Amino acid sequence: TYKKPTGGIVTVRSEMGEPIHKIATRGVMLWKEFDETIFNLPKNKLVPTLEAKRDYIISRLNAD
Repeated sequence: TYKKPTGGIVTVRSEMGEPIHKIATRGVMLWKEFDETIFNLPKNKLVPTLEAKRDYIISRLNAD
């Protein structure tokens, strides 16, 4: 559950960085995708990454 949705459940980090066991829904799968590609990034890389992705982020948030 750290790598991929195993039997319909998957691990996503909390606000604080604590692992939580959530159903691998589109919403939670978005969450896990953002943990890998956004929330891990350092604060000197975060904001220039968001503005670069702005389109893709808004389409997923609105959709999923």
